[PDB]
Amino acid sequence: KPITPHYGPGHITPDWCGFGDARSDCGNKHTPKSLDIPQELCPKFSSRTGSSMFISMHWNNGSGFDAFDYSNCGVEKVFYEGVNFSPHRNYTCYQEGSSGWVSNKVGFYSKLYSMASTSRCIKLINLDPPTNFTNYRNGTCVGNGGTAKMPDNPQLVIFDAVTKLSTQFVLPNSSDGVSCTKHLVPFCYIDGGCFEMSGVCHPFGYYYESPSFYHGFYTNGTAGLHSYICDYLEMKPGVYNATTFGKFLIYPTKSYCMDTMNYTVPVQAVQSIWSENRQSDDAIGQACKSPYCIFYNKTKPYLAPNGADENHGDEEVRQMMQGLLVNSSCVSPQGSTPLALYSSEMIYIPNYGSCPQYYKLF
Amino acid sequence: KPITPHYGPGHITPDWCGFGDARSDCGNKHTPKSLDIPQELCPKFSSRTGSSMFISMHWNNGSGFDAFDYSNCGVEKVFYEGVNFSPHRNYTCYQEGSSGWVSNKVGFYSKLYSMASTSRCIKLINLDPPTNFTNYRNGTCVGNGGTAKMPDNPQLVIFDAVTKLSTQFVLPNSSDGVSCTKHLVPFCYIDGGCFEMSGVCHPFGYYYESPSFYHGFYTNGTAGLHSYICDYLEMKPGVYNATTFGKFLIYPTKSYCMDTMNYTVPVQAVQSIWSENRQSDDAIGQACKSPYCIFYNKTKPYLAPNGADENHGDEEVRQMMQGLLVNSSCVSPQGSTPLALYSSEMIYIPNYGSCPQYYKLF
Ligand SMILES: CO[C@]1(C(=O)O)C[C@H](OC(C)=O)[C@@H](NC(C)=O)[C@H]([C@H](O)[C@H](O)COC(C)=O)O1
Ligand SMILES: CO[C@]1(C(=O)O)C[C@H](OC(C)=O)[C@@H](NC(C)=O)[C@H]([C@H](O)[C@H](O)COC(C)=O)O1
Ligand SMILES: *[C@@H]1O[C@H](CO)[C@@H](O)[C@H](O)[C@H]1NC(C)=O
Ligand SMILES: *[C@@H]1O[C@H](CO)[C@@H](O)[C@H](O)[C@H]1NC(C)=O
Ligand SMILES: *[C@@H]1O[C@H](CO)[C@@H](O)[C@H](O)[C@H]1NC(C)=O
Ligand SMILES: *[C@@H]1O[C@H](CO)[C@@H](O)[C@H](O)[C@H]1NC(C)=O
Ligand SMILES: *[C@@H]1O[C@H](CO)[C@@H](O)[C@H](O)[C@H]1NC(C)=O
Ligand SMILES: *[C@@H]1O[C@H](CO)[C@@H](O)[C@H](O)[C@H]1NC(C)=O
Ligand SMILES: *[C@@H]1O[C@H](CO)[C@@H](O)[C@H](O)[C@H]1NC(C)=O
Ligand SMILES: *[C@@H]1O[C@H](CO)[C@@H](O)[C@H](O)[C@H]1NC(C)=O
Ligand SMILES: *[C@@H]1O[C@H](CO)[C@@H](O)[C@H](O)[C@H]1NC(C)=O
Ligand SMILES: *[C@@H]1O[C@H](CO)[C@@H](O)[C@H](O)[C@H]1NC(C)=O
Repeated sequence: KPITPHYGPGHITPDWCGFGDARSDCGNKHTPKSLDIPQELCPKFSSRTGSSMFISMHWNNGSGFDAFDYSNCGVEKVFYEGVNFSPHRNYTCYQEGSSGWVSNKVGFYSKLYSMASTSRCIKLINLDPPTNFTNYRNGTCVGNGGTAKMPDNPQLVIFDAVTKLSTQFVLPNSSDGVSCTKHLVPFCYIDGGCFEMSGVCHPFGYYYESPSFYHGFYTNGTAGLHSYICDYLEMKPGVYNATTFGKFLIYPTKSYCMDTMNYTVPVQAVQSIWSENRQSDDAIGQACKSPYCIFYNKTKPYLAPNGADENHGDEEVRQMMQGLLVNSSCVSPQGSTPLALYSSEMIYIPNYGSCPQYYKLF
Repeated sequence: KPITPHYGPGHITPDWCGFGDARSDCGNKHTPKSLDIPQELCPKFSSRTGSSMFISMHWNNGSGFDAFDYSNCGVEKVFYEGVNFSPHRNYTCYQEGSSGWVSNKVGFYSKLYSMASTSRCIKLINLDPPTNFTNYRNGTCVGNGGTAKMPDNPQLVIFDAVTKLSTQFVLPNSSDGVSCTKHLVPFCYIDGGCFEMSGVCHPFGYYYESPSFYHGFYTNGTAGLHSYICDYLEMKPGVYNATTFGKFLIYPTKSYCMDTMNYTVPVQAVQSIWSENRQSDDAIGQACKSPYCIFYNKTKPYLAPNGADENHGDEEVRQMMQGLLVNSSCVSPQGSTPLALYSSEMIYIPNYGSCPQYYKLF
C-alpha cells in the first residue's frame, strides 16, 4: 500500500540538527506557545529569539540587532530562520535599500546552505584581531540618518591619509573541539564610483590576499548611488592579508567555522516569514536551491491562532515540523517517508536515504 | 530478483547528449577502432580529436592546440574529455607550471559541470570584439622559451604607457537558436607582485565591471614567482566593461553560452586519462563532485589491446559506455539500472530517475 510523503523536514538518523530563532527557542518566555516545532525537539536546535544566522554573521548585540553564537553538528540539517532580517527591518547602510539587503541575504544563505551540505558542524567563531594599525576611523552608515550600524564583520576602517598597508588576520584550524576545515567569511564593499570624504573623492577598494588566495573590489568612477554589497567566501584556515589601495580597508572579525564530511547531504530549509502585515522576502526560497538544499515553502500566510502572537506559532509550519518526530527513511522535496516499497506521488531530487518509487510505474 | 547496477553512464530519456574527444569522434580516421563508446552513439556526442572543452575555452587552432566549437543539448549529459590538456602537454605560460594548469583545469571543469546541471544546451560561442583601443601589445608567455601561446580567451593587452581605460564587451542573449540565459567566462591573471617590463615594475591588475557585477584582480607587491591563474565566472547576458589599473587589460573573446532548465539534473563525467607512460592528472575526478556531477572513475590503467593505439580504445571505459545503449530508469554513482523493485547494492547520491532500493532492507 503506497505511502503519502509528509510535507516538511525529516531525518533518517539520530544525527541531525536544526538552526533557528524564537520559533525554535525553548528559552523564550512564551514557550511552548511561541514554538513552530515540537517542544522535545528544542534540544536538537541551536536558536535564539530575535536572531538569525545572517545577523550573527555581521553584527554583535546592539543597535537593534540580537546576535547569537550559532553552533551545531549533524549529517542532516534543518534550517528555519531568517525573518529577523527581512525588509520589515527597514535597514540600509548606504543607498542599497532593503532590496539591497535582500540581495546580501540571498548571497549569505546561498553560501551557508551549500557549504553546510559538505559539512557536519557549523560554528560561529570570533577571529583574533589583526596586527595593530593606527591613525584610522571605523566605517559608519549614512543610512537612516546615520543611525544604521555598519556591520562588526567584516570591519571597515578609513585611514586619516592615503597609505600603503597590509594587515594580518587568522582563520583558525579549530575552535574548541570542532575542526574548521573551511570558513564562511564575508567580504563587503561600497560600490558606485569614488567615495566622497571631506570634499575629496577617494578610490574605494581593498582586498583579501594570501599566496593561495585573492578576493578584491575596486572603483574610481564617477560617484553615483552607493551600495553596501557583500560577497560570501569559502576560505581555508591559514594566514591572510587585508590590503588597502590607499584610503579604505576591511578585515573579518568573525567566521562560520565548518568541518568536512565525505558524503555530501542536501540541507533542509523551511520558509521563515512574518504575518502578512509585515514586509517579508523570499531570500530563503531563492537561496535554498537544488541540489544542495531542499526547500519547504509555505503555501499559506503566517497564521498563528494558537500561538503567542500573529508571528509566533504558525499552523502550517507546526504541521510540517511534525515530521522531525519520526525516524524517516527518505527525505525529499515532497517530504519525509518511512521505509516503504511504493509512494503516492513521484519523489524528485534532491533527496537522500532510501526512497519509495511511484506506484503508477508498477 | 535484485538487479546489479551497470557501472558507468546512463540515460533515462532520449534527450541526452555527450561531450568528448577522439574517443567519441566518428570523424577520426581510425573509427571504430579509436572509439571508447558504441559507434551508433557518435551522433549523440559533440567531439573533436585532440580537443577538449578546456582547450576550446582558451585557444583557437594553432601552436599545438586543436580547438573545437563544442555544442550540444540534453537534460542528461555525459562528459568524457580532458586528457588533451594533461601534464603530458608540458605547458606553462609563466612559472605556474603543469600543476598550475591542473589547477586551472579543475576550476574550469568544476564550473562547467555545475552550470551544466542547471542547463540543457551548452554552446561555445565567439564574442564580438570590444570597442577599439590603440597603442597596445598583446600579452605573451615566457614559458617554454616564449613558445607557449597565451590563451586567445581571455585576451590580454598591454598599453604602451600607463592609461585610464574602460572598454565594452558584449555577452549575447542568444546564439543561433540557443538562449544564453547565462555564460561561462574566463577571467585570468598573473600573480606574484609587480610585473617587470623594460626595467619598470608595473602593478598588475584589471577588472570586469557592470552596474550589477564585479570581478577583479590586483597586485603591486615585491615581484616573485609569477603564475597565470584563471577564475571561471557565471555572468548574465548584457553589456560589461573591462577596466585597467594603468598598464594591463583582458577581455573575453569566447564564452560558453548556456540556457536554463528548472529541474536541476546531475551531469555524468567519465575519467579521461592517458596510458601509464604519459603524465595524466585527476582534474576530472576533482572537478566532478557530488551533488552536481556523477563521477565514473577508472579502476584500471588505460589499456587498449583492441584499440587503434595504447591511448584510444580502452577496455574499461568501453565496458562502462555500454550502459548508454539502454534506456535506463535510474542513473547513479553505482551505475545505471532498468526499472526494478530491488537493487544488489545501495544506491547513493547524486542520482535521479526512479531507483531501486537495497534488498537487504527488505
Ligand atoms: C563624515 O562626513 C562625511 C565625510 O566627509 O567624511 C561626508 C560624506 O558625505 C558627503 C557630504 O559627501 C560621507 N560620504 C558619503 C559617500 O556619503 C562620509 C562617510 O559617510 C563617512 O566618512 C564614513 O565613510 C565610510 C567608508 O564608512 O562622511
Ligand atoms: C619583452 O621583454 C620583457 C619586457 O621587458 O617587456 C622582459 C620581462 O622579463 C624581464 C627581463 O624581467 C618579461 N616579464 C616577466 C615578468 O617575465 C616581459 C613579459 O614577458 C612581456 O612584456 C609580456 O608580458 C605580458 C603581460 O604578457 O617581457
Ligand atoms: C547578547 O546578549 C544576550 C542577552 O541580551 C545574551 O544571551 C547573549 O550571550 C548575547 N549574544 C552574543 C552573541 O554575545
Ligand atoms: C518599517 O516600516 C514600515 C512602514 O514603512 C512599518 O510598517 C514597520 O513597522 C517598520 N518597522 C519597524 C521595526 O520599525
Ligand atoms: C572600532 O571598532 C572596533 C571593533 O568594534 C573596536 O575594537 C575599536 O575600539 C573601534 N575603534 C575606533 C577608533 O572607534
Ligand atoms: C580616480 O579618478 C579621478 C576622477 O576620474 C581622477 O582624477 C584620479 O586621478 C583617479 N585616481 C587614480 C589613482 O586613478
Ligand atoms: C514560496 O511561497 C510564496 C507564497 O506561495 C510564493 O509567493 C513564492 O514565490 C514561493 N517561492 C519559492 C522559491 O518557491
Ligand atoms: C580547426 O581546424 C580544423 C581542421 O584543422 C577544423 O575542422 C575546425 O573547424 C577548426 N576548429 C575551429 C574551432 O575553428
Ligand atoms: C612532455 O615531457 C615528457 C618528459 O618530460 C615526455 O615524456 C613527453 O613526451 C613530453 N610530451 C610532449 C607532447 O612533447
Ligand atoms: C592581438 O590578437 C588579436 C586576437 O587574436 C588580433 O585580432 C590582433 O590583431 C592582435 N593585435 C596585435 C597588435 O598583435
Ligand atoms: C607599487 O609598488 C612599488 C614598490 O612597493 C611602489 O614604489 C609604487 O609606488 C607602487 N605603486 C602604487 C600605485 O601603489
Ligand atoms: C580515480 O582513480 C585513480 C586510480 O584508481 C586514483 O588514483 C584517483 O585518486 C581516483 N580519484 C577519484 C577522485 O576518485
